[PDB]
Amino acid sequence: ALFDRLGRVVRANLNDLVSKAEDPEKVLEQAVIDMQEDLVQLRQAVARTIAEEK
Amino acid sequence: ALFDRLGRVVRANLNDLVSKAEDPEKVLEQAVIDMQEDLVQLRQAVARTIAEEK
Amino acid sequence: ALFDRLGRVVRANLNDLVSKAEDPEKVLEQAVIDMQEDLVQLRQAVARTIAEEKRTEQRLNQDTQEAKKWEDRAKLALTNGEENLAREALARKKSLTDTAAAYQTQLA
Amino acid sequence: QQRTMSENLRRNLAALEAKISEAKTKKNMLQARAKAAKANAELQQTLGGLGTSS
Amino acid sequence: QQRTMSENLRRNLAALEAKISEAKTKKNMLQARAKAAKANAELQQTLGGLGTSS
Amino acid sequence: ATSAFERMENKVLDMEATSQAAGELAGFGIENQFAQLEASSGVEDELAALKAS
Repeated sequence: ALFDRLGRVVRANLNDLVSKAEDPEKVLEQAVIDMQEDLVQLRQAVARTIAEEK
Repeated sequence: ALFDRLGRVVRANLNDLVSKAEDPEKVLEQAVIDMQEDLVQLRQAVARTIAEEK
Repeated sequence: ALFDRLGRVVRANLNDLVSKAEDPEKVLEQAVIDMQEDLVQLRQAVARTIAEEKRTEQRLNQDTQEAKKWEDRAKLALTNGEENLAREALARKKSLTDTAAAYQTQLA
Repeated sequence: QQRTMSENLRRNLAALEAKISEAKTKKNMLQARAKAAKANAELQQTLGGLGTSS
Repeated sequence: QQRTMSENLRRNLAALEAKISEAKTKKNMLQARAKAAKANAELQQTLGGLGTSS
Repeated sequence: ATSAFERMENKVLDMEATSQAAGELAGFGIENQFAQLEASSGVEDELAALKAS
């Protein structure tokens, strides 16, 4: 369908835009806050299964 | 989603800004007031459990 | 394109202007400050690669002393008689010696 | 059944924390290798400028 | 039950105070090592300036 | 942990500055051999005094 070509060009445009932006320090600080938010939410889920155990 | 790249660049910008600022004396004085506020609030929580004991 | 002829004449004008200026003493003093600025910036770049060498070497030392502290913890678990703690201390040594070997490979 | 699940979740957390902390320390190491490669690129670029000016 | 909890909280406070006070004295020690490393960097930088001026 | 990372990176910068200062003497044969000859001759003079005693 016609929407497909518009999908390819917008995917190329957003890849160019992000690629122009990306740097080592920004990805490092993002990666530590990503793992902190994943870890605290997953430890809250463990606290719910521990609460059902107790 | 598109917001992701804006998150990476703002995380890199705030890491550059804080990194430019950070010094040994400022982190030492912050670390002693942080532990004093944690300790006084936690001792107030112990005073509540002692009050329930008495 | 038309801009080409304007490029040729401005290139001729700036070559005439610099040629009229140039002298042996000015080029000598410029050449020594040029090599001093190149040398100090390049030695700062070497100081960054040396700092990464010493960073990865101190990480290797920290893991290898921590691996010996997990052998001490394994010995303490064996005198306590706690097999699950001795087996966890062995798994700590196996994994931490693998991270030590990764830091040693990077350091090599 | 809840305690065997509780230990299984503890194993899942311990494996996840190990692979996350390994991936983050290796990402910092490869970023330091990339910083050294950038310094060697600056060294060769300035050596080219020393060549043309000399 | 309240007195066994009251002693358990006393143990939690005693362990927390021990690890906080250890971490703060070690942070002061490593900051003093970093001050000595900065003094050795100034010594080598001024020795370079003595070299070029001599 | 966050303040301990700032302390750690400051001490890593002191170790890289110390390595750069040691590299300024690495392969610099005149100062390197002068320091080696001063240390070697100082030990030989101390042993010569010990043999004389």
